[PDB]
Amino acid sequence: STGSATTTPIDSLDDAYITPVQIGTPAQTLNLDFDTGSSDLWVFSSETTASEVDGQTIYTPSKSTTAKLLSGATWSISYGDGSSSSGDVYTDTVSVGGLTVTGQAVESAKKVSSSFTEDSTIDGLLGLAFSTLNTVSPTQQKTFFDNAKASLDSPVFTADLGYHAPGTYNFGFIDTTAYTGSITYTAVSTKQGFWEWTSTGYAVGSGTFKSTSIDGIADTGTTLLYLPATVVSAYWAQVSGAKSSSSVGGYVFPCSATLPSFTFGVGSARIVIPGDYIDFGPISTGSSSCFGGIQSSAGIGINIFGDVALKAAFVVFNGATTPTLGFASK
Ligand SMILES: Cc1c(C=O)c(-c2nnc3c4c(C[n+]5cc6c(C)n(C)c(C)c6c(Cl)n5)n(C)c(C)c4cnn23)c(C)n1C
Repeated sequence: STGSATTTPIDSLDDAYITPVQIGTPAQTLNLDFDTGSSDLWVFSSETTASEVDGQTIYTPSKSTTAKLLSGATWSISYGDGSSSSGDVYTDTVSVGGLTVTGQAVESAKKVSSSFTEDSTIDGLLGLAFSTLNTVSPTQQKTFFDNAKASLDSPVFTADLGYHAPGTYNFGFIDTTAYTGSITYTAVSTKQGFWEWTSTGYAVGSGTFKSTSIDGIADTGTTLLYLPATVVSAYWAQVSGAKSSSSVGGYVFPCSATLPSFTFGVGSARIVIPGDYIDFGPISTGSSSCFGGIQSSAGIGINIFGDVALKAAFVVFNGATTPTLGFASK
């Protein structure tokens, strides 16, 4: 089997991407944030504290003839931005782009933190990291991909995120029309539950490539690119007026700037992020100071190849017995 679904930016800055997912019988379609940095499929629901729902579409398990309460199971998660959610668990039929999993754990939120409430466009998350990170207790549950894998034509999914435009998540096949050149595959460590890999270096603009190992995670849930402070300083030093602002929370730059590109290495291959992918717009409405899309990972404890990086590539998440990642230009 295969599946193919379009993923759409939630706003004009590509702050996140939503992908429609069918849950239950008859189907209830919710728009989920596909997140290769976590492993829970959770949704706003008829159980979510009413004051914490503000415009999201909810899953109502009592209206699904295939929903079954997973007795005694609870979940609770907290994300890298400090947001969180928790609740109980059903199993139900879940379909993505024509690919169906029966008996998928659907984690129903009873509580969500303010950033979830305040974002009406995201109805939940669909985790695509390794199932070892799943938070369901006392019996850990499998991701949608893990459940689907054995049925897929090939045990892979691909992320093809757009810059200020829709893109595609495919399951079970590699669309050879979706990229240029070849796909370069690179080793993955699953020891922390992530799609963790080692980039071979970077360049800023038309500058020379610096060969240096950068260990980090391919994380579709993360908006920005988080790299070591040395690398990030070298990038922003090429932008007149750019500075790190403690009050704002990162590097900012004059909105009048023309940003240089940023290149990262995948083996001997190179992925070029155009400068405009690095512009996240005014820090507050009407400001002439703009927020940068490349930020320091100092304090995070891990480097994160988030959407800024991934949207410059066609990315293969290869879930073979030994997982690997593939990157192609496009
Ligand atoms: C260690 C880490 C992260 C790891 O991932 C991270 C991060 N970066 N984007 C996101 C996340 C997103 C994506 N996301 C970002 C958004 C931004 C920047 N803005 C203005 C809006 C309105 C957003 C929405 Cl609705 N959604 N979502 C939905 C969740 C649950 C995230 C959790 N963390 N996160 C940050 C800021 N940090 C420090």
